[PDB]
Amino acid sequence: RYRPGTVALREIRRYQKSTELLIRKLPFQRLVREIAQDFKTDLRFQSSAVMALQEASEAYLVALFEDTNLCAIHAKRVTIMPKDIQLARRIRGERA
Amino acid sequence: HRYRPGTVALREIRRYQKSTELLIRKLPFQRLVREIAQDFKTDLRFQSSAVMALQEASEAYLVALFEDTNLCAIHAKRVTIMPKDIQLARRIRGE
Amino acid sequence: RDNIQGITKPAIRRLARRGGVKRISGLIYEETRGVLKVFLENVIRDAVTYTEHAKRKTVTAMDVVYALKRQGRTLYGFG
Amino acid sequence: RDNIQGITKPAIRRLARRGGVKRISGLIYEETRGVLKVFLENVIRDAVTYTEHAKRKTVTAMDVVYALKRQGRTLYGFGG
Amino acid sequence: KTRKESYAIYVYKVLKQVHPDTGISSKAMSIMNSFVNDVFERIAGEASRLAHYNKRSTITSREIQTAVRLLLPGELAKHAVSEGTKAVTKYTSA
Amino acid sequence: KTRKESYAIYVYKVLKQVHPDTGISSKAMSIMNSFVNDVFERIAGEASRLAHYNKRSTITSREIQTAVRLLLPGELAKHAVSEGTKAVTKYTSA
Amino acid sequence: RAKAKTRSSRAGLQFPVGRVHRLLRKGNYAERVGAGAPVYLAAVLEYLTAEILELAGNAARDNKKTRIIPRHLQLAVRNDEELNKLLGRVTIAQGGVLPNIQSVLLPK
Amino acid sequence: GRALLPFDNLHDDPCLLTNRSARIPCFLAGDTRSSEMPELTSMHTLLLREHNRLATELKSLNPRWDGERLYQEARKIVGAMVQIITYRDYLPLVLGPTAMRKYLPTYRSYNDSVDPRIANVFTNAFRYGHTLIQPFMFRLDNRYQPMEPNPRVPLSRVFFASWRVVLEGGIDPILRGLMATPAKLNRQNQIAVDEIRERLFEQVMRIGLDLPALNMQRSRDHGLPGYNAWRRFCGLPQPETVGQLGTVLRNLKLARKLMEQYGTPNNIDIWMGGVSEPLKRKGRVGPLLACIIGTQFRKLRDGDRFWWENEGVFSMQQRQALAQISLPRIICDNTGITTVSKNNIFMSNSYPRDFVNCSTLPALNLASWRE
Amino acid sequence: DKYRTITGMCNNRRSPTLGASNRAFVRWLPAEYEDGFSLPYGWTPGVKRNGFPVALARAVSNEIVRFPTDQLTPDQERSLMFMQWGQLLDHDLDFTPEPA
DNA sequence: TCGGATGTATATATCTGACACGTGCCTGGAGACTAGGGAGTAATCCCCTTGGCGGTTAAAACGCGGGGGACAGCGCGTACGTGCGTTTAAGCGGTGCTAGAGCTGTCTACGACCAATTGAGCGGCCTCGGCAC
DNA sequence: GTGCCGAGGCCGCTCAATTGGTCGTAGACAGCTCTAGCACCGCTTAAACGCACGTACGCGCTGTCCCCCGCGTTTTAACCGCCAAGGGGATTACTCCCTAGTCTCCAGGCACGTGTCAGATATATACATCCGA
Ligand code: HEM
Ligand SMILES: *[C@@H]1O[C@H](CO)[C@@H](O)[C@H](O)[C@H]1NC(C)=O
Repeated sequence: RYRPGTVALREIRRYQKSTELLIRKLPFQRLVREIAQDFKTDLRFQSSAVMALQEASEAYLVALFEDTNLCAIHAKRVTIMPKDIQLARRIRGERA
Repeated sequence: HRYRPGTVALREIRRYQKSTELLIRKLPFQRLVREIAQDFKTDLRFQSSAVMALQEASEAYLVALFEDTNLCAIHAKRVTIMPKDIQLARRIRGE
Repeated sequence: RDNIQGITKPAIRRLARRGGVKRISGLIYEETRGVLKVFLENVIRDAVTYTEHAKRKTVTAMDVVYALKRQGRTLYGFG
Repeated sequence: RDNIQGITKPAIRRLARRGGVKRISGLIYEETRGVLKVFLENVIRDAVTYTEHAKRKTVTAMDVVYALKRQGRTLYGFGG
Repeated sequence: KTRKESYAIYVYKVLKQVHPDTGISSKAMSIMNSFVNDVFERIAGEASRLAHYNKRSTITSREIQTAVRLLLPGELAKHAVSEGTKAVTKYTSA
Repeated sequence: KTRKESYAIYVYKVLKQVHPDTGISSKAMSIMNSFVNDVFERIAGEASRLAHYNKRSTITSREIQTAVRLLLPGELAKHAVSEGTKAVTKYTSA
Repeated sequence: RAKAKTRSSRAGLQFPVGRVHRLLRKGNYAERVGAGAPVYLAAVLEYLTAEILELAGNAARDNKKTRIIPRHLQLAVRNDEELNKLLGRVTIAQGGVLPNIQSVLLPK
Repeated sequence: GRALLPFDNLHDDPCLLTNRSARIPCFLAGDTRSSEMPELTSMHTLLLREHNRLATELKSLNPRWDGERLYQEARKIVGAMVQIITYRDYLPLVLGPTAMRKYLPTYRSYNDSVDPRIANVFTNAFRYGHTLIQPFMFRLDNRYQPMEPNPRVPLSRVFFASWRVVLEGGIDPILRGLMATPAKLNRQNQIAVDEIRERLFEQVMRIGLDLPALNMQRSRDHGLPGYNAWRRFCGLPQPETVGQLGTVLRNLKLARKLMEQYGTPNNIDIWMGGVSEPLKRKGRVGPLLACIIGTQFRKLRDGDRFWWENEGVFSMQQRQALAQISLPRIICDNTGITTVSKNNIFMSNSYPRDFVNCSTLPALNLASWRE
Repeated sequence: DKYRTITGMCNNRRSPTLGASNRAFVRWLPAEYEDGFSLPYGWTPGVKRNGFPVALARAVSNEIVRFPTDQLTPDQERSLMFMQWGQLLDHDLDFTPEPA
């Protein structure tokens, strides 16, 4: 058995070295179609459009999680909490 | 008679959020602007409107930064703002 | 259709691990899903507006690229 | 000329008070002075570049407004 | 002296239409002029980009409408769009 | 089956100048082409704004030089300026 | 020759359609400018100006003043969510800040 | 060959008393006041015809459904159409863009913590329409020209007169007159016409009635507060003296008359204060009436679970099909009319400046209703 | 819950009677009466409201609302469509029954 | 838990400076007319997007155990807010000088605009090895 | 170790760059004005600058407990490979409104000058609030 925090560090090292997408493609495409259904009906999506949306979303989420980690470390903690995400979004000017 | 600590601070907070004047003296800021610009060009003249615009922009930027710093300090279950809060706010903002 | 749940907990965990996060609380998955939904809604609305102006029924990659660029999120590699 | 000390401690305290800060540490003032100096250096460098391109010798308000717009801090009130 | 065009009289006319018994200072007038110029520049630039994207070389009311919908947020945009139509149709009637 | 101009051959020529024994993939080519287009658009737009500010109808070498100085950060900008100047000088010689 | 009447009067506006058309033509925006674009732009600008001026006048009346100052404009802009979003990255001179204090700092 | 409203049987008919020779009792509908003038009867008949045509089309599209399902579906579509037309065309022209944006923001979802009941003050604050009544009724022929006999009819002779719609060419001339006649602009010195003020129900009643006086009397009977209380309720400043009242109303003579009548702004009736305030920009009501009406309609929209924009109520394709509906399209698709006004029918009142041949406008696509 | 009820009841789960028919109105402000309970102002002669005599409604409409008909100004942006749809919507919304 | 001290919003003069008009004029917007290239409709063409099926298996779910951060409580000691007295240049005026920003006039040379020419680059076609298994 | 699909090198055109005049306007000079930026001095005096107290807050030091991580098993749907239709992006041509370009006139909107009335500034007052007993 491995003590907690070792497998997490191994995963951090592994996922920071690879470039592959971390979200399954079909569920993300389904979510994108569901969201776009509101603005217009009977819409067609190119594969490149869905790929670009996925890449942009993943990059945005990774940057947000980096800022959230900084916020959590500031409060003398290791565990990410929703208040850290809210503070990062408020400071960046998204929810302000 | 003596007010307990934090009362005059709140009174000043309420007073300075109702006014619209400039909180930095004009002559020291003008001298600082001229000294800073001296490093780029020699014998440079400044319009009064340019110095006023610089002062307004600097004051607005500092007020926004202090608001973000206060938010950061409150997040850490504290009341006193510290340079770590300023650094964290600047890092998050992208500066 | 509740496809917003398609973004699973391991996927969010992987995204956080890529960002350097060591420990994750169990109450942040909903927040991440909401943030992702908001971002996708904004970008897709802009892309659909761009498509509608061009009198088309297909959302091309160029429309998404323009929508991302107009929000200060320029994306390289798709045109 | 050490004019960075012209931004006195009461002035920084007032600026913090306008921002809603109740208690201020003693080391805040130096960091605030450094941040202000960096911001002023950037804006003034851009304004001086704009002035030099025009073959002038006076930094007008239009140059400062254009520099602020370039940095993403559009200012209303001076020029257009 | 060289004349300086500005959105001074028009803002005052709009203010008199809205608030018949209220004046406006010089600094507020300058702020209003800067705001009008900024919004004009933003909308015109968005319309130009839209025209360039579709390989067209003419700015029409459709480009302005799409730029307004893209820039102005929420209900504002909708109202603005209506106003735009409410003008153009009238301009066609005369 | 239509012509689609791109900065593909020139990027390959520059790469062969820099790394004669290193290849480049298609995704990297697309990224490089997008980067070139973005930088060109940025510099041209800044030069156009500079020309409009000074009531000038012509984009010259001075406008491009000032735009490069304003946009590119740090010593990079300086180096770029040098290159451009040299090119212009050469183009004047022949 | 028929008596000249301005285009703004034809469209029932207060902003100048002709000046906007000239600015669009001389602004190096596109090779050609349609006849309906200036009317649309003038209508949008007039609507936005009327909205912000109405809000500022309401604030000034609530402040027992009969003249508009930049403080009133700042209050009108910041108190409206849509206008605040539109002018999120804009600094208004002599505007001040919106009065608020965090609930943590208030005494119990 | 087009359907009309069914007749009604009552113990006493104050509506047959207008014409003893015709012997034509007026109609029955969802409201007992549907025969005040031929215009209201024409509107109710048009709505009934639209419901019948929609039911016929739905039955033709889907024959498996029973009659009850057909009736319920037609009723649902008619209600959604009425809500769409109202909240998309009428209220923006009443409140004005600023008031509409302030009191009616974008719809989000149904809220169960808001009150959908009608406030008591709304039964008076909504009487502003009493200031938009033209003194005469206009009927036009197929060419929008004055149709004979009686191209213009006094309003004192058209009250409770159903015989003027069954025996006078139907409802098409009435609709043409409604669609191609400017309304009455409300001015401070011109509040309401004398036809409704001195010759209201002259034939039916022994003596005429005073509509504004009835409005004030009903406001007093309901025990509604004064002008100042409602001004303070909406956040507007409260006048106290003659000068303050004149400043608020932007008029001195009318303020002097009000002061000489009541003596204090707190005693001013709600209706008079609402209709005496200067109109908003591109609006038809004062700030107080706009506040009350916007609040009431926002409460109605938020608290309605069957709102057409609410999820589950309609499908996305059904919502797209419904979003293209318009009043001129319905007025063309349910009667013999052949020329209607442009979009925003409430604004177009000049022929033929803004009238279309109504052969190019889209129809209501019901292809998404297949089971 | 599939279809609306004619009487309008049960629309709100917390209070089915909310928004139904034949129910009392909603008072956004407390009602005012001369006796304070149920007597509308003007019923009893000699009463003074807010320290002032109660003005007669008929006179108020007589010398203020009245105006010469020949000076009627038509609306250049509205039509009878406005008033007709307003009356129809009001007839949809509310109705106060009164004793015969 | 009622009374003293202080801070502050408010009502009443008082002078002032800047804002809303008034007037002159000049140049940029409107009225016409002509000419040509942008694009709005139609008519194909094929391509690439959606839908469906089947087998594999890799990732998502779920339950259990434990140990390690999160949060609460408790000294403590120190440093920052609050007055209070003592320097100190900031702001306000008035004055004087000249640096350079703006305007006028002329001229000249340089970029847009024509046309004929030809070759640079794009598309389609093979072809072999760098690399993901 | 191993094949294979992707990056790399070759032909055929054809649609832009290039060479070669023309010209008319944008910009680069020189002159001259006069506005405003710089500098200098004297006086208040409001601001800043030290100094001492002590009180509340930042900061370590236990304690526990519950929640998140790690692992094993059954379960689910992503994913790859393949087929068949057909909606609808891309091209083409063919004009036809629609808009650019030019005189000519005027009025709309600039600048310049003025007087009066919102508004900032004393001053006493009546609240509104805070720390204490
Ligand atoms: C056009 C001619 C109209 C006439 C002749 C008329 C007449 C009347 C009469 C006699 C009553 C009952 C007693 C009274 O309120 O005086 C009434 C009720 C009412 N009317 Fe009008 N009406 C007209 C139009 C309108 C319009 C256009 C509106 C609103 C847009 C309106 C709003 C109301 C309301 C809210 C009531 C309810 C009063 C109550 O229930 O006590 N009316 N109308
Ligand atoms: C419903 O309305 C209440 C009262 O205005 C409000 O507090 C609440 O947030 C609303 N709820 C939703 C879900 O909009």
